[PDB]
Amino acid sequence: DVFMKKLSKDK
Repeated sequence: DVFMKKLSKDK
């Protein structure tokens, strides 16, 4: 998963 994906995952 991309950074933008992880960004949503971290939320």
